[PDB]
Amino acid sequence: DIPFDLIQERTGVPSSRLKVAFARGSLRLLESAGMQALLFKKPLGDLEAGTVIYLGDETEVIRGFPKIRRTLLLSPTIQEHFRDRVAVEEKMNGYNVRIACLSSGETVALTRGGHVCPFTTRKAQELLDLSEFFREHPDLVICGEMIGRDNPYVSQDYPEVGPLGFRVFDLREKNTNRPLPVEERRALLDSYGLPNVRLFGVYPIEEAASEVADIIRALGMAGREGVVMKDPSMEVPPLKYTSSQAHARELAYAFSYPFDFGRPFFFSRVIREGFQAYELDESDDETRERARRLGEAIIYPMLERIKSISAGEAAYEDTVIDVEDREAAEEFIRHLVRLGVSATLADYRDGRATIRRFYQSTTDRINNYLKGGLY
Amino acid sequence: DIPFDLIQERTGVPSSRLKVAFARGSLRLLESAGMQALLFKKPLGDLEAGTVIYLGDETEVIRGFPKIRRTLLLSPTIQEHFRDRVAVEEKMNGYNVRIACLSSGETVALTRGGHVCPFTTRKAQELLDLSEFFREHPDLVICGEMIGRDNPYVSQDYPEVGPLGFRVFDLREKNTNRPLPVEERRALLDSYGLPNVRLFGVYPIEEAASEVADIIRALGMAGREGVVMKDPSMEVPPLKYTSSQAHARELAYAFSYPFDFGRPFFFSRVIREGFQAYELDESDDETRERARRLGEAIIYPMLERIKSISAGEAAYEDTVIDVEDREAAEEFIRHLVRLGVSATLADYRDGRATIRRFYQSTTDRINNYLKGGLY
Ligand SMILES: [Mg+2]
Ligand SMILES: [Mg+2]
Repeated sequence: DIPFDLIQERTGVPSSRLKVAFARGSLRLLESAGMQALLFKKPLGDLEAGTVIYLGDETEVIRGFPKIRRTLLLSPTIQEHFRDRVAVEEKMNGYNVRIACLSSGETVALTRGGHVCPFTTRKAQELLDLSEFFREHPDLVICGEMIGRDNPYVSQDYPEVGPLGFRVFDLREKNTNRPLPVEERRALLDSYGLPNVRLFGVYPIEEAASEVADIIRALGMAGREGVVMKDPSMEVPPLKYTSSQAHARELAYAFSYPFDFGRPFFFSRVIREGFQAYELDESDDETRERARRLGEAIIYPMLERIKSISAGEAAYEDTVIDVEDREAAEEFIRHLVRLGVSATLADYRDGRATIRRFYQSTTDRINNYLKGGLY
Repeated sequence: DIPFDLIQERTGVPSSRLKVAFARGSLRLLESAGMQALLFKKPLGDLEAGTVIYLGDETEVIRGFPKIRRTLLLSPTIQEHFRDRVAVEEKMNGYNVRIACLSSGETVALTRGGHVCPFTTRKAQELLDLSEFFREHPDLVICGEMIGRDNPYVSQDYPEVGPLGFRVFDLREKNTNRPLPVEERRALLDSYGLPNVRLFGVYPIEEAASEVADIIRALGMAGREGVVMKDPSMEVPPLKYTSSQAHARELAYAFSYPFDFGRPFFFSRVIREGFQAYELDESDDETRERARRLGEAIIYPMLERIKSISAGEAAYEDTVIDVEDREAAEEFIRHLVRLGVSATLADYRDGRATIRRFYQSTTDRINNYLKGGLY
């Protein structure tokens, strides 16, 4: 049975609360070299969502990666939130991964919710040389973004990393979740040959907003996602800020499968565009480009989707990935399915699996309308 | 004390459900003017929202005006829904009004929620010659749209009525809400000199969709809202279908006050544009213009509004109405306030009242962000 009291001492969450939690968002699972793990789907006390506790020779709390706050404006918000200096890292468009070495010496890659992903743990070890780092720092958790075209979760091609890559943006302690300061983190990771996310600079607080404005303009025309701004000593939480092109990219994806996104969502992205227009557009022409960009990002993917379904095609997206074998592919599919993803293996050859994700809500509703169903 | 058994008799809603709704709402008021009356805020069995029961010498149920289903497509939806023929009336963009002569001999104009609007009651009597009609038809309710640029509730310029006018789109029986057949209704109104909404035609179903498609193209290029489609004998309920220019107008208004509407207002309207692009756009030039209209309708009001609040202005909306005197104006404000509207008389000159609506939600949230508050 579950050692609630032990968990209570390691988490600061009273055993009573943890039994309340078990009614719903606290799940026991068998995970890693035959070990028993408690996964927190919801925050609870200081424990972030996706926190996972491994019940090994010793008990290890792999804390959830904390939510990062968003700002819609650079000024006065940056000066209002930070103090003295701001570190500005690239926000990579991928999926969040925590890599930890457990007490058993087994290495684990956790998705945001706390599940071990068979695809990700394998690509982590294939792509990263982790052995020396974990021998010297076993109680540090490597927090990074898994990115690439051949990414089964969020596919964006970052040609300077290859078809699939990884970039580290945090080192956090087991149990406490305490982050290393920015510059020390980057240097440490360098000395062990691990890859850091791009850092644009560390700027004096009075110059930071205008520096980010330039950076964002640059990222925008390259189609990169945006920026994460950080207190160099991590005593003040980070802020994220994204580019107009990132918003159009998300909105176009969303209006390609309009009924699979929990309605807004949508309003959230458009509001970003309003405040950004207010702050960053330096001519009417620029605002009219922004308008056009937004209109087409919404209309055309929708139009094509409806056209496509009209012609008999179900809504789906394919991603081709590396797998160990067809069995590994299938195991990954099961993992996606239990996450609530409608997925199947659509093709397989060698170690290349075509993962097909279905968007049935969009297929159903657009079909029903096409057949005379009423709004 | 409320005669629930009598209301059950006259509405078919069980006593129990009435008492329970009264325990929430379902609300009790005095109107016209030593009459006690019952206002149904929500639907309840066959009774529509905005139903009002007048407890006078006769017990009269002024039924709420029914919701009208919307369609996103002309084909095959019209012929899946209707039977044999389709009457196609212009959809007017104003506000919905029910005019009834009560058993007491008093004439009353109800807005959609069931409230007597003192402004509207006076304007209807000035605009319309009702007395011969109601003397011969005391139990018919006149259902229409009050339209025009100088509107107290929703303003759009309709040249054919001047600053403000009225168009009848339904005659419905007290108590039963039974509507007269379309063509009979139209002739009846003509013979008493009452003004009908435009009726473009009555078409066989096989031709109805391409006919509407042309009407809509005409209404769009003319800035009109759209169309309400109807079974001539009203055996099947009506469908409403709106133009692209209507959607732009709606979105532009909404995004002038983004945090007071929705979140959609946005998703609902945008989706209309997708299907309409698919069915009606003849060329990619048309879809391109559609996307431009959409994006501008979104970005520009939002930008203008952020600018305006950034410069110290609160978010508000002014409309000018022709009133009898300052007293009439001041009466209309009191009415708005007791419905929970944040309104004031911003100005009065020579029979013209400037009615100012405040939107604190938009003001406060845009202000929060502007002062460096976090999303
Ligand atoms: Mg992301
Ligand atoms: Mg309307």
